[PDB]
Amino acid sequence: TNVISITDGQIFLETNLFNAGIRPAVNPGISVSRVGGAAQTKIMKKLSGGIRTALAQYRELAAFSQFASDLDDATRKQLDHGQKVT
Amino acid sequence: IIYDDLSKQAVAYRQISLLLRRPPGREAFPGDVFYLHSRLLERAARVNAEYVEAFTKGEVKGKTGSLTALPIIETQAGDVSAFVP
Amino acid sequence: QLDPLVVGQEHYDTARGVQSILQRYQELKDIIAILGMDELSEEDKLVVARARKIQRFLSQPFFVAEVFTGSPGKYVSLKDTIRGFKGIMEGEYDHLPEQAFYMVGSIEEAVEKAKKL
Amino acid sequence: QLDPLVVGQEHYDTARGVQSILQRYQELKDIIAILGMDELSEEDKLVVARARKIQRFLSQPFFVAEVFTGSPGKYVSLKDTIRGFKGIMEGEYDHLPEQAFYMVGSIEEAVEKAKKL
Amino acid sequence: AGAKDIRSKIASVQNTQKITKAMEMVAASKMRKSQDRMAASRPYAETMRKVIGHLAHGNLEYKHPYLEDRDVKRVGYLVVSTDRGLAGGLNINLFKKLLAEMKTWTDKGVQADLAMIGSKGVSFFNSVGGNVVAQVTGMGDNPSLSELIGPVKVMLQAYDEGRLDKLYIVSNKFINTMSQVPTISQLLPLPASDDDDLKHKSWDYLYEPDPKALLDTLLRRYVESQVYQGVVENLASEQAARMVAMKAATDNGGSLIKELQLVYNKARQASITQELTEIVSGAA
Amino acid sequence: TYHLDVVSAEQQMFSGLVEKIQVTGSEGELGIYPGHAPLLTAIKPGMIRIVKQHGHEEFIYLSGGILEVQPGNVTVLADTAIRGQDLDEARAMEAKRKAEE
Amino acid sequence: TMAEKFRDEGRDVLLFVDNIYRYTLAGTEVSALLGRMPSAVGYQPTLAEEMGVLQERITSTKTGSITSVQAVYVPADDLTDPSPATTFAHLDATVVLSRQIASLGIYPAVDPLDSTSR
Repeated sequence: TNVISITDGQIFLETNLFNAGIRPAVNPGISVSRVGGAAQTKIMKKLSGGIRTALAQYRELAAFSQFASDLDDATRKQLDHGQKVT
Repeated sequence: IIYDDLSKQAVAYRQISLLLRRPPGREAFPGDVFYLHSRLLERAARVNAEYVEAFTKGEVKGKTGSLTALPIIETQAGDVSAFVP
Repeated sequence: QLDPLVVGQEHYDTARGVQSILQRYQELKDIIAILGMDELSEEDKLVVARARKIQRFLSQPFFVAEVFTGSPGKYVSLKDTIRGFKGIMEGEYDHLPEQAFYMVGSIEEAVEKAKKL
Repeated sequence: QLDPLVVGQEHYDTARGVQSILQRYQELKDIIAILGMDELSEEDKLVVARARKIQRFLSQPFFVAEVFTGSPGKYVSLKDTIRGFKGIMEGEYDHLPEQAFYMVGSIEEAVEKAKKL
Repeated sequence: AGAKDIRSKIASVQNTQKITKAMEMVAASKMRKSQDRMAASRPYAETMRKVIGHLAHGNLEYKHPYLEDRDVKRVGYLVVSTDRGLAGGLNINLFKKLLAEMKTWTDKGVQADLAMIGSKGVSFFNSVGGNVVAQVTGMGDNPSLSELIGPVKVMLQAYDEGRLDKLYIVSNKFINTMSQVPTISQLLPLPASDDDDLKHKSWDYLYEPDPKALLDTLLRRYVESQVYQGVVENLASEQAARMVAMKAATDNGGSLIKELQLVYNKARQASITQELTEIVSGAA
Repeated sequence: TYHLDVVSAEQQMFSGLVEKIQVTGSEGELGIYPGHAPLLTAIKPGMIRIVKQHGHEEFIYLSGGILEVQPGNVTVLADTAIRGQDLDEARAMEAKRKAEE
Repeated sequence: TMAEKFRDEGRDVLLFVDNIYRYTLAGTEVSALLGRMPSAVGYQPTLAEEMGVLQERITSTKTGSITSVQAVYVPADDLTDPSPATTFAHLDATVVLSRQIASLGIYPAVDPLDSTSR
């Protein structure tokens, strides 16, 4: 909790991701950079913005719609993009 | 009588007690923190007419006196298992 | 300062209405994972629809955060944000997609975003 | 030492396959606990059936445990075990019962034990 | 993990357990209403079978495609499924039994053919790739015969057009409040139900316009009647299956509360001991 | 008087003992007096007239169905919706359309 | 000690303790005032001894006996906490009183399924 308070950001590595094949196991939802895109080349800046937000919200849809065992068209399109970028 | 925060009296008593080097107990409150609120609140009473007459040397005879108390406490996250609550 | 007297009933009843919907959504949200929306009722389906779109309309882009986002910052006046939340509260413009409420700022831009998509 | 360069790709890929299946089975246990297995997806039932077979095929008779099991002990070579796990993951054994995999040295012994039920 | 979030899990699971208890109570009540609707479906089919028996087994017996017997070169099934989950294995057990017989006929070279009631069976046989020509879906807890007319008209049309040779309905049976079973029963050609009488001499019908057209309408109405009876029994079997599933869910939720509370209380006690050790060892 | 039942597959519309009725058969009108002859015919959509025993005259609409008669017991097997080979063929095509989807 | 006198006169005696939990907590507070190191979930180190010193005087002797009926409060509803865990070592019988049985109007409101005796 001290070093999280001092630093400019956090990469969180998770064993549940590392065990499910997701190596490197960075958790997108809980990891942040306090400078962000101001430290990117501008090409990467465009592409990056879409990817992070789509992944974290895809995580919500995947939990919701699996136990519900359910489908809707835009949600389906979103979900199988989110799995493909993941 | 309304005591607006008995939680803030326990915290003030904890502060002053630790600065006097008294041994701490659970949640660092001193050992006698129950005796603090217990002797406070048990003064809130109804007293019969014979007590009033004896106290006031007969200047009042028929009436029964009382003091009702509404202490306030603040819980954290709805936890009632904390020491003071 | 969220007192009916000062803020006027206009603001107070709008705020308490939003708060009451979002608490009802949080109660449903857990058992929705068990029930989906299939076994939820029609009374629930309107409330969740209003709640999600209200919870999108609470977002805003900041002039500071254009660095992070590329989108320009927005400013929204008190009267306008009351009009927008009461507009979903009473007007219930579920005509519009859920992202039409998100990061837009003003009520007019929210409908215009839905007019564009 | 579990690196593609040190152990080769087939070993590495079989070990990551076993972990991936067994982790996914852990993710299913909470819904299985509350609702039971009939509410799983039709390939989630297949993962659970392979994961339980993998769990049992990790078990092995030891020569020092004859005082306990009484069963004769077994030595399994590396080539033989990776072939067994790869074959279960490809599903070439998906018609044997779980009990056939318990306390058997090699996959052969599992098909032989399934012949004895 | 962390006792403040563990206590959050406990409250979430407790809330979940109350709602499943409510769903058990509702499922039992809906089972009762759907088994009253089941008894009302009997009299229409029973009297229609007596009339068909009077014509078919009386001396005035005719030839008709639905009464005549032929060797199977293609086979059809009507199949009933739920629109809703939480029914346990009711659909899957029925579909497994169907897959065995559908395999057995097709090994004889018979092309199988399917009509689906309810969307679960539609989704399953689309994943299996079964040959489905018609469906109706979203009847929910209010089935109606006039919705069933489509898919049975297709299968009837293929039967007298000679593209089907035997037609089953595949459905569960509400044998009891406590127990139900998946079944496959042949509705065409007409089963040789004995229905033996001589009292037809004593009142014999005036055929207006003609006997054969009347007999075709009876056979068509009778098939529709049997399909609707199967659907209503499968709906009552759904409600009884959801009832027993929700009972098991409520008990498994309560049994998980009693384990999480041991984890929480052990973490509560350990946190007090560790903090008070740091305090007492912190002085001096 | 005779025991009449008017039934459909979903519900039983009416029943009881009856003095007479008037019914639109496939070929024409028919009156069932006490102890009428055995009969089988299809009946047309419309109102049918009941007079229950003790003379309580009534109208029941039926969407069609089958009539049968025999002297002691009589029944009508009513359809719920208008039945036509063309309309049912249209439903059969509708059913296929869903299968494609 | 008053019950010990009536026992020594040869009677059979009942001792009611209005809360045994408040004896335990009084022993904790005194132990903290004396400054002894705490134990377990912050209880005194002498917890099991001080309970034993009370409960072992309450017995049947060859002259008379003291039976005891003790009200018990369970902290946090937790039967694993040292105060319940220490007390239940000494109890022989256990009577549970129910709000539901009182709601039925049945009195005394003992619960027959959770009340037990060894």
